[PDB]
Amino acid sequence: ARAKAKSRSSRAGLQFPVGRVHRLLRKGNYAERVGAGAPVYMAAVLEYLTAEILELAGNAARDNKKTRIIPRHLQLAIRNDEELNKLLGKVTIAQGGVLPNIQAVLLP
Amino acid sequence: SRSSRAGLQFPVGRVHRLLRKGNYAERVGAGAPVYMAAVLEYLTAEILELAGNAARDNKKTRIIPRHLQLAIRNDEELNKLLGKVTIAQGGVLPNIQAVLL
Amino acid sequence: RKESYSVYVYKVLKQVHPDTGISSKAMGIMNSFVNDIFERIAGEASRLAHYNKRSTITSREIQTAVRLLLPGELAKHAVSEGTKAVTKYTSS
Amino acid sequence: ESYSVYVYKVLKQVHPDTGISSKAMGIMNSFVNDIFERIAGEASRLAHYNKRSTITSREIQTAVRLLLPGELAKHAVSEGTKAVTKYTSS
Amino acid sequence: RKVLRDNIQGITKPAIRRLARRGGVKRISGLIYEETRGVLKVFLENVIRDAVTYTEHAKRKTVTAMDVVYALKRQGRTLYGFGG
Amino acid sequence: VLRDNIQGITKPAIRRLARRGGVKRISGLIYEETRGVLKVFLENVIRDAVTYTEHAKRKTVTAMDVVYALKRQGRTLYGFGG
Amino acid sequence: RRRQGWLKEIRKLQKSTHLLIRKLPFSRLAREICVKFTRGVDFNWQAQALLALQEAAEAFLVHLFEDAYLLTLHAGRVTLFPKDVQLARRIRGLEEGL
Amino acid sequence: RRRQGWLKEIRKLQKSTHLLIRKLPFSRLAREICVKFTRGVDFNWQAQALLALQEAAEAFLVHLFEDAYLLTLHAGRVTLFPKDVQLARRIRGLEEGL
Amino acid sequence: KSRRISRRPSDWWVVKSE
DNA sequence: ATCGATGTATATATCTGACACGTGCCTGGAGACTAGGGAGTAATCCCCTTGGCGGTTAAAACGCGGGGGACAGCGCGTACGTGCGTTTAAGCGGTGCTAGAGCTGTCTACGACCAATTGAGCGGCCTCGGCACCGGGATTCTGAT
DNA sequence: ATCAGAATCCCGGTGCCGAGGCCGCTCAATTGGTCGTAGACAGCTCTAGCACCGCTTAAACGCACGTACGCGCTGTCCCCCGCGTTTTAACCGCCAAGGGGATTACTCCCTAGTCTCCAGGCACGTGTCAGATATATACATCGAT
Repeated sequence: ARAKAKSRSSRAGLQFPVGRVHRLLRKGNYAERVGAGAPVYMAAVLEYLTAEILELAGNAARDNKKTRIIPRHLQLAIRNDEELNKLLGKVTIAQGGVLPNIQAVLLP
Repeated sequence: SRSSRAGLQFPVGRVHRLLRKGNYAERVGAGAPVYMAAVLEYLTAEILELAGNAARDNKKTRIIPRHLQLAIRNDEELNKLLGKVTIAQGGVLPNIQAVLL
Repeated sequence: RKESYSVYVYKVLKQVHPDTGISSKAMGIMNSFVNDIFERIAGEASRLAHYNKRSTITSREIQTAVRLLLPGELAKHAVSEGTKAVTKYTSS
Repeated sequence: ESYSVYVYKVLKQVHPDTGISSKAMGIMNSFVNDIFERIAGEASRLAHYNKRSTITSREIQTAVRLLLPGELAKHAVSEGTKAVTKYTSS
Repeated sequence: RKVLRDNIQGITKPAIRRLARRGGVKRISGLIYEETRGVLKVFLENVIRDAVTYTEHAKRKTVTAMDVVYALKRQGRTLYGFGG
Repeated sequence: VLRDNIQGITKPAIRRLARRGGVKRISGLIYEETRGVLKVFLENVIRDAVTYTEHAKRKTVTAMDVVYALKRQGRTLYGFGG
Repeated sequence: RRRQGWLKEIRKLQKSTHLLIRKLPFSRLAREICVKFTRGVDFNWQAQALLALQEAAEAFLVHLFEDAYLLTLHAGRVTLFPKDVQLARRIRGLEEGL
Repeated sequence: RRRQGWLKEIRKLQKSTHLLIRKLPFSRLAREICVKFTRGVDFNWQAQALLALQEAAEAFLVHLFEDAYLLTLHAGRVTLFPKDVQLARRIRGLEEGL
Repeated sequence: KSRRISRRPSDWWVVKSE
C-alpha cells in the first residue's frame, strides 16, 4: 500500500546516515525538539570534513608508495594543513609521529 | 519550605527548575538539587569569607570587585578552579621580579 | 521579570560576616560566578550520567561531578558538605 | 554500532584504489563522534540563549560558523545549503 | 581635528607603556609598538567576529554585552561581571 | 634488591623521548626533573580515571575511562573512543 | 632629579584598578573591525558591550606582557623585545595565544 | 669514531612511530600510582588502558620537550636545562603544564 | 572543484592575511 | 680534490595475518496519519543609541641629553656525548586460573504530571552614610652632600 | 654619617549617591495524589586479566676520554627614559531625533507520537594480497689525506 522506502540519505545525495544522526540528536538530550532539516545539514558537514581528511590522507600516503592508510599518514595530513590543524589543535593522534623538524640548527 | 528542611540558604526549588529546564538530562533525581545547592552555598561562603578578610584589611565595610580578585588569586585552590576567568575592574596581583638592592 | 542569586549571596554574607556589606557590582560578580559553577557541575553530571546509559541526575552523579571538578581540599569539604545536607533532608 | 561503512564509502568515492587500516578506521570513527559532539553541543546552548526549544538548520549553520575556522567554514556552509534545499526539493 | 590620525592607531604609545607597567615590565624596546598593536587587533578580530555571529543568529542588529561575554566564554576566557 | 618504580624510566628512555622532540643536547639534571613531571601528569589522569570507575559499579579500569579522563582534562585522545 | 621612577610608576599602576586605554579611540577601533564582516551594513553597540570588550582586551594584554617578561628575564636581558612576545604566543598554545 | 651522531639519531627517531618507554615498567608505575587513591584496595587494568595512557604520556612529554627547546634556543644556548622545562610549564598555564 | 588551497605562510598559525 | 667503507637506496623473493567481500539475520529506520503548541509575523511603544556642539584640561606629542644596557669577543673549565665491554630485566610463548564484566529477569519505589493554594522573591521607592575628595599637618625616607 | 626636600601617611571636613531597608504585588514554589517504568537486585556465564616459568637477547649500565660549550669578564656603542614645552583631542554637559529592542496577540505548520513493515547495517566466516622483512647490489659520501 506504500512505495519503496527511499532512505533520506539517498534523497539528499549524501553518504552519512541522516536517520542515525536524527536519532542521536533526539536521544542525545541536546534540545527538547529537533528540527526536520537540521540533521541533514549535520550529515553534509560531517561528510565534507571526512572527505577532506581522507583526501589529504590519500595524498600523503601516495608519495610513501603505500596503498593503505595507516595512522601515521593521518598525522601528516592533519599537521601539514593549518586550517584543519587549528580545529584539531587539541587532539593527539595515537601512534602519530611528530612532523619532522630540526629547528634550523646544522653545521654549514 | 524546602530550604528550611535541608537547612541551607540557596533555594533548592529554583535549581530544581534550572535542572529540569536546563535539559541536562531527561530525569532529575530528588537528591540532586539538595546536593547542588549545598555545594554552591559552601563555595560562595568560602570565597565571601576570604573577600571579607581582604576588605577588612583595607578597613572598608564594602566589598568592591578588587577585593574579590585578591581573595581569589591569593588562595591556591580557587586560583586553580577559576584559572581562566577575568574579573572586571580587578587589578593584577602586586608582584615584582628584580630587587633594587 | 528577572531571576538572580542576589538575595542568597546577601543572606550567606550576613550569615558568615555580621556587618560587612557588598557593592552591587560585586553582587553581579557573585551572581555570575554561581551561574557559571552550576553550569559546569550540571554539564559534568549530564555527560557522566549519559556515559552509563542512565537517564537520571542522581545524587551519586553530583558527587562524582564535584569530585571531578573541585580541586584538592575543596572537594574534600564539599563532598562532606553535600552529604550532611542530604542526610538531614531525609530526616523530614 | 560505528560509522565504519560510511568512511569506507567516502574513501572509495575520493580515491578508487586506496584502503584504510583498521586502526585508522577507528581514528576516523572517533573523529566523527567528536566533531558531531562539538557541533551539536554548540547548537544546544545556541538554542538555549534565545529561549528557543527547537534546533533548526539556522542553528547548525551558526554553530558550524562558530566552530570551523577560516575557509573550512565557507565551504561547509555551502555544502549544507547545497544539501538541504535538495532535501526539500524531493 | 585638523588632520585625521590612523584609525588602527587608536592605542597610543603611553597607553601601551602603561599596560606594560601594569604588567611588571621595567624597560620597553621601541619596536614593541609596531607589533603589539598587531597582537591586539587579532584578538579583537577573533572576539568581535564571534559576537557578531551571535547577533547575526538572532534577528537583532545591535551587539549587546551578553553576546560579547558569550563570544569570550566560548573561546575560553570567561568574563565575570556582565553576564547575568 | 628492587629499585623504586619511577627510576625504571631510564636515561636511555628519557633521551629517546627528547630526541623525538628535537632536543640536541641534554643536561644531567633533566633525568631527575622530568621523572617528577611524568609522575604529576600520571597523577592527574589516574585520579580522574579511578573516579570514573568508582562511579560506575565496575572495579577495573576500562580503556574508555582513560580517554574520558583525557577529554575532561582537555587533551583528548583518538583511537580507542569508538 | 628623580631616578628609577618606573618603580613608583609600577607600584602606582598595580595598586590602581581602572581601565587604561582611552574609551573613544577604542570604540572607534572596535567599530572599524565590526564593519568589515557585516558586508556593508553598520551595527550598533550597547554601552556595556564596548566596556566589556575593553576590559577583556586589557586583561589579555597584561597577561601577555606578564608571560613575555619571564622570557625576557630568561634570556638574561631586561628590556622586552618583540621576539619575546612572538615566542610567548608561539608557546602558549593555539587557543591561549591568539 | 662517528661525529655528529645525534643528527642521525634524531632523523631516525622522528621518522619512527613506535612507543619509546618500555611497556612493563610503565605498567608497574601506573599500578603503583593507582593504589594510592583506591584507599588500599587493588584494581585491575584493561590491556588497552595502559596502551592509551602510555600514548597520552608520550605525546605530552614530547610536546613539553619541544616547547622547552624553543626557550633554550631563545636563551642563546643549545643544552636543555631544567629551569627551561619549569618555565615552559609556568608559561603554558595552570592546567596545560600541570 | 575550487576546493580550499593550502598555502604555507611564514607564520605557523593564522594571525593576519591567512 | 681522490679513495674507502659506511651508510643509503633499491631490487629481489617470501611469508602472513589482516583486510575486504560475501552471507545471513534483524532490529532500527521509514511510511502514514494525528493533535497541539512553538514559533513566525504583524502591530505598537518607548528606551537607548547616535549625533552634534561648546568648553575645559589632562594627556599626548615632540625634542634633547645622558647613561645604562645590549652585544660581540675571549679565555677557562667542565660536563656530556661516544665507544667499549659487561650485565640485566624486558619480552615472547605458553599454560593455567578465576574474578569480574556483562547479560537477563523481576518488582517497586521513585519521579514525572496535574490541579489548587499562597508567600517568597521581585520591582520600585526612599534615606542616609560609607566612601571619595580635599586641605592642613606630621612623619619618614632619599638623593645630594 | 648629615642634610633639607620631597614624599608619604594620616586626619578632620564635606558631600553625594548608591546600598540597604521597606512596601506591595503575583506568579512560581509547594502539597497531594496517581501512573508507569528506570533502576536496584539477584542470578548465571564466559571472557579476559593475572600469575608464573623458562628461555633468549637486545637493551641497559658503567667507565674512560676528549672537546664542544656554558659562563664570566670586558669594552664599545646606542637607544631608551626623564624632563621641559607645546598642542591636541578626549571628556563632560547638553539636547534632539529616531531606530529598533521588546512586548503582545493571532494562527498554522511542523514535529512528537504511534503502528507496521522490511532492508540497511550488524556479526561471522574465509580467501587473498599488501606489507614487513631478509638479502644482495648499486651508489652517495665524509673523513683522512
